[PDB]
Amino acid sequence: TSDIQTYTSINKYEVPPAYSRLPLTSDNFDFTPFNNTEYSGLDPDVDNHYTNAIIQLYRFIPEMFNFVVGCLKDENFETTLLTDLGYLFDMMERSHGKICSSSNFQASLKSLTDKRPQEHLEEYLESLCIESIKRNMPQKFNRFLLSQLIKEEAQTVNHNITLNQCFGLETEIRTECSCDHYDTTVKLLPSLSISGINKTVIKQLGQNILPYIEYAMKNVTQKNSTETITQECTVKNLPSVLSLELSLLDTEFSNIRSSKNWLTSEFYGSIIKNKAVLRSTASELKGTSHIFKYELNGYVAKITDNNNETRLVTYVKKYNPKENCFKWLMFNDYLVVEITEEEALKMTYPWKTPEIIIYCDAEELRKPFFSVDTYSINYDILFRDYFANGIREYKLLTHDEAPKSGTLVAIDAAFVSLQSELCEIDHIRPKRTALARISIIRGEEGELYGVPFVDDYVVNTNHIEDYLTRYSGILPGDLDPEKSTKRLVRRNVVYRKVWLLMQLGCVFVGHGLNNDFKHININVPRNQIRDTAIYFLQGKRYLSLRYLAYVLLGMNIQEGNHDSIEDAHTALILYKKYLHLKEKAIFEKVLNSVYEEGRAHNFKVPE
RNA sequence: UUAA
Repeated sequence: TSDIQTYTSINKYEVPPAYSRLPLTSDNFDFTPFNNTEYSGLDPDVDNHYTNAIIQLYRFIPEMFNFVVGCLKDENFETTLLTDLGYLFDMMERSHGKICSSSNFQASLKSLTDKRPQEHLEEYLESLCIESIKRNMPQKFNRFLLSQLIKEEAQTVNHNITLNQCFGLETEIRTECSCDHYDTTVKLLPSLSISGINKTVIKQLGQNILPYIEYAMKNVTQKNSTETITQECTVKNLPSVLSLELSLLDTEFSNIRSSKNWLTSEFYGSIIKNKAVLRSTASELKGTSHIFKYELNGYVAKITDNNNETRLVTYVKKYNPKENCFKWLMFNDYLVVEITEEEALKMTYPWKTPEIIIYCDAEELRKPFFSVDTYSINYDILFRDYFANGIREYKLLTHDEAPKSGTLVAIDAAFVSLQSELCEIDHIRPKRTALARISIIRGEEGELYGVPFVDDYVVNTNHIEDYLTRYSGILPGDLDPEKSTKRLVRRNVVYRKVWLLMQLGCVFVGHGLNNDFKHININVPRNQIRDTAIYFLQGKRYLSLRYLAYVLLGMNIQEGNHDSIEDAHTALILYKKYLHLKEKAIFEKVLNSVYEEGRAHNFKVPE
């Protein structure tokens, strides 16, 4: 419990506590003993054992980070995986340690794998079991993500090419079918797979990682199919970053452990011939034309437990602009601890093998990370309508209603149940719940007060198991064509509406909204929210909303199918009642009125 | 117990 952020043990065989199976989070779980850094970690309550480590590997690429968050200025709804990654990236940067969930992104991943070298998606739709990770499944996802990001990067607004320009490896595929006759394809590949290697020089110059990259960039094999065709692969490109998918054998995997300093912090290299080998900045360059220097930016290692469980962790380097320095971080699921370079590169530990190494251009690893509000954003969907249904007495916004930093308006959202506890395997944990409706009403004092402006039902094609409108207000017609007299729209657009609001600094009021933000998968700052459940709180025993609608003023909002519209309305005018009682000196004089009167009334009065 |  106490010393779990210890990331080393004196025995090469004992796995340090920082690398082992964290306790499940499944209710006010306090994360401060697990992360003292200003860099958030990710909630492990997801379907995928492996993607968590990879997202962290990617968040600290300055060049890919700055792009994925960058495209959030514009409204890119159809490219689900890239803008949801952007919402996640923007989330992690601003939480500054606060726990993050990748739930939204994981839903978009499973969304497109369930849609149809198509064999990539089918294999990656092992979202369902996840021995918790199998061999080469991380590298399979590293390729899948980079591939399906670049495909989506062509469908932006003002279509950009940036990710290809840095993960683009021009692979010449020359298949010598006959003699004096060879066919060649040239494919742009996002990652470089170091896989399936035969008897290979590993001993002489020396035992470092560099030759392994060399073979994967210049090699031609004598195995195919009744022909046994021999085929040529070489890359005429040294891109800004190099995502290496390491995939070896366990025999080859413990020899590499014993060669000390097997990785390389920084390497330099160019292409002299149409082959490619790089030196160790030992200036062994036989000829010279444009030179490139690469430092290691991060990598994802697989941890085999002392109890023989498996997880993935992420080592990362980040440069500081106030002083020339490299800080190295390791990311267990929500365990984030700052460690020294020496321990971050060491591979002598048998329980640790590398799976996805990435190298990055030196001059642009030392490039800063830029917020999305470094740019200026399209806020249009706040003042427009984007409905996917045929088609709620609400009125839309007007440009004189430009929400500024501090606009107090009320929010309430409802969700539905898809999969239950699904537990007792290691107690497995409750996983699935998806949101369906969300309403934001005007709470700025004026002619337009208490008036809703967004009341949007969310599309959902997935299987519903419990609808439960005694608490949700969802008519079963939550599928896109058969609109339940409702304005159904995609999940991505109304996330943007909420995101834009907290991004500029609106103040949200409502009842237990941190729970609501947990389900819409967003993090609002502590000071940008007025929770009536926290204001009228007596240390415990969170009071109802129907009770206080009845016991603090005259409405009776109980026993009706909960209508997100008016529960946000009820929450709005209560935060104003809390304000009249706080401006006067009767705060606790009125606080002790009703939970004293409710204890003799069992906290439930006639409706 | 809000929350659902």
